Amino acid sequence: RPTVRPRNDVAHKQLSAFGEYVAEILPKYVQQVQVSCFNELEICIHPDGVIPVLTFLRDHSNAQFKSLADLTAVDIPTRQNRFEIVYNLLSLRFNSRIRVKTYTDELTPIESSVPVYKAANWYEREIWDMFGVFFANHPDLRRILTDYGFEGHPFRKDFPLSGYVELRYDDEVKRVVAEPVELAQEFRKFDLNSPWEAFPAYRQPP
Amino acid sequence: QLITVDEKLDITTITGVPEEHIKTRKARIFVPARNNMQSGVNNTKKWKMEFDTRERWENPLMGWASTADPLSNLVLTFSTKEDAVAFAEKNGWSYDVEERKVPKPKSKSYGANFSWNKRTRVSTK
Amino acid sequence: PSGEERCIACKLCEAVCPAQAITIEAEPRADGSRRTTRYDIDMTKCIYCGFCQEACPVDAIVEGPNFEFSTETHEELLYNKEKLLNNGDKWEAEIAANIQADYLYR
Amino acid sequence: GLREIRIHLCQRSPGSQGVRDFIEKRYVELKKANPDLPILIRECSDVQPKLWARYAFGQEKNVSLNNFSADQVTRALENVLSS
Amino acid sequence: VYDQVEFDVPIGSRGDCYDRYLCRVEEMRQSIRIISQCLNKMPPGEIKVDDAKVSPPKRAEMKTSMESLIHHFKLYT
Amino acid sequence: SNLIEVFVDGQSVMVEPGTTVLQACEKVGMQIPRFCYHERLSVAGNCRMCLVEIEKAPKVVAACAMPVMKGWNILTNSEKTKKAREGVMEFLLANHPLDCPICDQGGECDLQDQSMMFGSDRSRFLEGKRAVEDKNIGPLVKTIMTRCIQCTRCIRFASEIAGVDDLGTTGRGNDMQVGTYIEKMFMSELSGNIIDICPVGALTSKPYAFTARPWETRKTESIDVMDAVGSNIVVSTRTGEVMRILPRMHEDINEEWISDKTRFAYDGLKRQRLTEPMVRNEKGLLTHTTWEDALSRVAGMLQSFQGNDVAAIAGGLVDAEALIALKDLLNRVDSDTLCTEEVFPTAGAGTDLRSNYLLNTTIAGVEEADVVLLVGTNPRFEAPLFNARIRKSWLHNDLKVALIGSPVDLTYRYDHLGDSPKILQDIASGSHPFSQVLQEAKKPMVILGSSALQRNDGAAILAAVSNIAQKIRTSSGVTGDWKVMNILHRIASQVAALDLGYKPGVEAIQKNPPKMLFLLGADGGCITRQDLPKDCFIVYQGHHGDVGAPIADVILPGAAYTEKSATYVNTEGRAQQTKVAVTPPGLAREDWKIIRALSEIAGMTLPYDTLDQVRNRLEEVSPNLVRYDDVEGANYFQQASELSKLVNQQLLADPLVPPQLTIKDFYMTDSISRASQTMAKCVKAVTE
Amino acid sequence: PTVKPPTARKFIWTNHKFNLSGTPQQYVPYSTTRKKIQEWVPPSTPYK
Amino acid sequence: GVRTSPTGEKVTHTGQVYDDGDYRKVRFVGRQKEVNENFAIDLIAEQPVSQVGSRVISCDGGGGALGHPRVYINLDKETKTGTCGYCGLQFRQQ
Amino acid sequence: TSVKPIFSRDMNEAKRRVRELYRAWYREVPNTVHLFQLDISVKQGRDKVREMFKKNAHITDPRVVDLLVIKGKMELEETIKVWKQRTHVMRFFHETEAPRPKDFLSKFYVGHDP
Ligand code: SF4
Ligand code: SF4
Ligand code: SF4
Ligand code: SF4
Ligand code: FES
Ligand SMILES: [K+]
Ligand SMILES: [Zn+2]
Repeated sequence: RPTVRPRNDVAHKQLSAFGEYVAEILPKYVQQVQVSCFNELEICIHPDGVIPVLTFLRDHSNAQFKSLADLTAVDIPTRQNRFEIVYNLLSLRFNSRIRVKTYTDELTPIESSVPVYKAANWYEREIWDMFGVFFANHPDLRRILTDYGFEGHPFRKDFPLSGYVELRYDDEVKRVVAEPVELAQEFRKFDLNSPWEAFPAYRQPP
Repeated sequence: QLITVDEKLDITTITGVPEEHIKTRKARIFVPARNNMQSGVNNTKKWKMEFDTRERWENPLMGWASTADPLSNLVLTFSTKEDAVAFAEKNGWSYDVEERKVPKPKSKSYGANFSWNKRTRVSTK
Repeated sequence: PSGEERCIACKLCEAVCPAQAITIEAEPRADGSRRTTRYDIDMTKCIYCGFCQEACPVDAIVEGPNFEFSTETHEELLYNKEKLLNNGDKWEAEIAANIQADYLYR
Repeated sequence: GLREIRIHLCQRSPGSQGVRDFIEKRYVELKKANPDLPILIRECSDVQPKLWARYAFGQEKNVSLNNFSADQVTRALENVLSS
Repeated sequence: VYDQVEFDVPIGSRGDCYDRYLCRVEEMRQSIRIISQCLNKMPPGEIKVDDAKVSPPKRAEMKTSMESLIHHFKLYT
Repeated sequence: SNLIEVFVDGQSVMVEPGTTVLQACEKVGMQIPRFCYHERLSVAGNCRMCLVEIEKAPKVVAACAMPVMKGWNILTNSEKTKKAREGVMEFLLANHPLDCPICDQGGECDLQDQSMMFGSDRSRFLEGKRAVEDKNIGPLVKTIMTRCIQCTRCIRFASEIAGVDDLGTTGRGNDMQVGTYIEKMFMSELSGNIIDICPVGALTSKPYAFTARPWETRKTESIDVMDAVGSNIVVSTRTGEVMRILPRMHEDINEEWISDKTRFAYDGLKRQRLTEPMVRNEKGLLTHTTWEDALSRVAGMLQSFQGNDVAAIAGGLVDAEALIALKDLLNRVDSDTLCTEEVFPTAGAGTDLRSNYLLNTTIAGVEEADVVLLVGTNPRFEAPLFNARIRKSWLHNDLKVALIGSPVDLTYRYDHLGDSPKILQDIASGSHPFSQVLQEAKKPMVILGSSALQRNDGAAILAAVSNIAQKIRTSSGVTGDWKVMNILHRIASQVAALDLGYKPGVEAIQKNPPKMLFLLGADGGCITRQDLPKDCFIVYQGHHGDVGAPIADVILPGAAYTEKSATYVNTEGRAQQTKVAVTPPGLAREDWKIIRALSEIAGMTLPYDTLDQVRNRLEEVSPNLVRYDDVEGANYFQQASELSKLVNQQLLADPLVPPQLTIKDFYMTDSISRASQTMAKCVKAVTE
Repeated sequence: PTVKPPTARKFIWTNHKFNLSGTPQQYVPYSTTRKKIQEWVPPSTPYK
Repeated sequence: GVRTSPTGEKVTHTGQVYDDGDYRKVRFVGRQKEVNENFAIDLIAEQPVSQVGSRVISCDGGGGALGHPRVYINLDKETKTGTCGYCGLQFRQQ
Repeated sequence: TSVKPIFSRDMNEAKRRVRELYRAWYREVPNTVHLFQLDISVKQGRDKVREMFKKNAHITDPRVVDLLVIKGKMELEETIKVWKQRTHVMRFFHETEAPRPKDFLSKFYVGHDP
């Protein structure tokens, strides 16, 4: 059907079996394994398993995920642990990708994955900068994207879009200064969601 | 090696928010009312947290609406009122919670349109 | 062709604008017509993406062929409805010809 | 001098039983004796019963009526009325 | 449609700046080789999915059909 | 025990007998698409959008109308169901006009959205479309009937909810048209609700026309103050401007309707506004001044006077926070003359017992009553949403309604016993035949209008009505928990003021004229300078320049109900609060803050500096005032009845005549609605 | 335009103008909408 | 429909003009107020009413796909013209 | 109530890290004032350090304290390595901020905000 994305049962079956494989080997840390309708394997783990799970996936002969594609966070305020840590790994040997997810809150450290992937260094600095997730035993944790002395972690859902301060040059003190933000035109909030359900397959129980 | 921390969760000192936008704000926790213009109920599923409205004024140059409120457009979504209340407390915001309003189940009968002896009989279709 | 404005204040351009560069107000005109009383484009917010002219159902807002309109002040780039209508009256001869050349691709 | 009386109590709690008894038995005779004194009886669920006395120039006093008997309630009014 | 065009992947041997420079120059040549195939194998047909709940309808349809106008209105708001 | 088991996509659900297929689906959180069905109207079954497959049944059934049978499996997403929806949507759109860009429904249109979710994505209709002529039905509702999809919602609403049978369908087939046939205006206090329920852009608000799109509006949930019903509303704003007023669903108050005054008087908030402090200049004209200069001038006068020399009157739109702030400030100069414009007889218990002045049965308790006696009230205009409740019980419970007073049109047939106040004594004595109807009743309700108590003999009327209620309770034909006696208020501020200890009426001011008078939004003309000493110092605080302001020595610009978070108590005694939708214009200020700022300048600082603290003060005076959305019961009817018999006062020969007799009297009743150009067009429309 | 002249319209500028920035003819922005809130005007006759 | 206020400021087609005491008009000193001279309300009133021989007529504003969405206009009422909601052209039945 | 610690297992351990950070900031101020050619005195700089520590004096959660110290050490490193410029260091002092009104009347005159 020309407008519909075709399915790939072979990949779905292969990823499901590998998901069970990883779960059987590391039951100490694996909490959930799921495969999407577009065939992406996600492993959900207790945060204590970051180093062992990532190490296993990197060095095991049936895994060989040598490349860390990306490491990022998602802020979901309604969860007790609002931060979801997402590792996207790539295995060149088996031409496959995997996603490992864990969680933390504002005060609970996560273990730095720098020992497993040197790529993780700056990704963890960015996560710390944008979300305030502290990574333990990181070689050099500090801000990377935000201005020096910037207060707050802008990618949190409750951080305002335009922030709290803004900069201008002041002639009296002959330097750039920071002041509380005032907008000539306020950003206009739109309510776009239709009041009619779009996707019955995802309906949540009442 | 876990430790015991009996204190209430309070993160106001490490969120970077200026003081005036913690102590002087009033968060409202509620389920949005159905938009009366439509019958769809899908925008009344989740709990919302919004803050108190502050001044908007006309920009002298263009007449656009200006604001000095950094939280003017801040709306947070929650699965339950308990999650919303929890979030408000750890952030130090004073809040109000409004009980979810659900339509009460109605007794509908098409046959009642043609009642032999009751006022439910309709005069037209 | 009569001189009536094409814009009917549907606000689809304002809704689609990725930069929120469009600001619109409207009311019934003295003849009862649906027409704008404010139509501002902040040309220093605009990203010249053309989404507004795609969204418009009546070909009212377009990006014209002019690109030589730099100014000495910031304020001169905050267009109101008068400025935009004059641009329409100024450039319509070329704008109509360009639309003729490409509308069969739209 | 006294300007206003306000009696708060719950409709159901046993802590307001004495106040409820006082109103049902003696409020009418209280009101006859003091025809020009506001005695604001205000019931609210799950509140602690209380007696508020407002005197001249906005000076107010409150007395707890929790678990008071009816006669104790009667006594507390008389301290306020006399003062 | 990258599985439908032919090209080679340049590979270095020393892992240094010079080999990466040679890899980039050779990739430009391979891009020309791909571009040549794209020009010759360009098929006819439509250019956005014929599904008006995702891709907007043509302007002529939007101005004649009720379904097209509703879908245009909703896709752009 | 009586529940039956049915399945929704194979999921077991237990429902009452008579539950429709559509209702069964909503129990598992699925909403069947609909156009003609509306849960508060009679079933119609004509749009066919709700058709759904029943497993093993060859024919799709109309979910809105079909009762579910035991063991049925409702297939809400099968191919048969989906294809039925697509076909029906295709038929709806075939003749529908291509109006979305110019149509006000666009962006909040059920036809648009259900087309996106359940319809096809294109057209195969190749003919010309139908075009219909427009119908003028008044200044509030614009009609573009080419958009009408013949769902008959407006017809059913007008007949059933409004009790007006002026809408219908004429013609047949594809040419069938909704309207009035003849040129007729549909002017009902509840008429604007047909805009909300019309699923399409066929019926739209004429005042709202073209001004906004739904996605750009900010929604502020608030409370109506145009009457004492406390209808829950949503204030739609955009870029700091109030754009329109919509109903907010509240099952125990206004359901999902609002009156026309609530809906359309907001435009009065854009004119005649007080935006700057004003004092009198040497020539005796009001001129703009600063807040410092204004409050200093007031503070000087307040320091010089004491006791009876200082009085205040509270108007109909005053919030509870301002009420207590002003009472506390005057109490601090030993003034107890805190008056309202609305009168309530202070004889007997007066305001000592809440049950003496509340709608004790509550709004939702009308649906339980079996007889309703109305005395000296036109509830259709005094409390339109409350009258709608009576009609709903009249329609669905066969409620018997009798009236003592002028025979007004209530939109339902009632028993007119007469207009003489003497009829109350007949009923109480047992002579009148209606006395037996009250005795036979299990859950009788007696509602006395607050408008009737504005009379000089209002105390006697209240005693007589209270007397009837007492016989009904003594006879023992009524259960203990059911409450009979009711006062129906018309002023948003009245109940809160009575709770806080204000004196109802201005009688105390007429007895002891003051030297300094506070008019807190008092625009009724109850006290004028013809009733005051020559050099009385009058301070007006409000949001509109109307009646009070032109006679004041000082004007302090306050906030309107859209411009503050303020507590209002409805006729049931239910505390509710507004929320700030837009800030007050110009130099205007929140009402309780002005009094707080004046108190400090006058040397008597009030002990609260925040909204939360002034609300703590309210709790100390009347704890129910901070229990938002709660209806606290009020008892001791017997004690109030005993006190009401101590002083016998004579009924007057005058017949009971409500202030509003026809619709023209409904539209303008307060400063905001008097300043509304839309309300003015309504008065013009129904008179001329 | 000598071979294919443009379509004539009555509202099209007969006289082209070049960039007027920095001259007395420059564009100056302003709000095109009318005042929204109308103030109460006190009476011109005393009666305090 | 350009007219000038007593102060001499041009009134726009939206009715805008700074009042006498408005400081904001200082922005025009040494410069000029941009006003479009072709008031659409006046120009559409110049177009003649089109006489048609049917109860219902359609308008797309001209130019086919270069106009506006096609709408059908009822011409039953004899006391007024049918006006197009998009372009303002008027129609009347013979 | 059983959580993973950041650095300190209890408040006594945490207060040790706080005092060490304060000593580091205290000694750095003279170098900061000289290095950035600041027009404030060393006494003004140390007063600002004291002010910043004292607005957090009420915290009782060792994990929160740890994070304030982690952030406080990041700020110190930014200052000592001169990653900050003059504008960043001067932002603590809010020199171009007109004094905001505190008492009720002053707030009442200027606007609607509490
Ligand atoms: S071209 Fe400019 S005005 Fe148009 S949609 Fe893009 S950003 Fe907005
Ligand atoms: S320019 Fe076009 S899209 Fe924008 S409001 Fe006007 S008619 Fe709508
Ligand atoms: S009623 Fe709905 S579908 Fe019809 S023109 Fe209006 S917005 Fe479009
Ligand atoms: S006017 Fe609206 S509510 Fe009335 S029948 Fe037509 S579509 Fe239904
Ligand atoms: S909703 Fe059932 S036929 Fe209309
Ligand atoms: K409608
Ligand atoms: Zn047209």
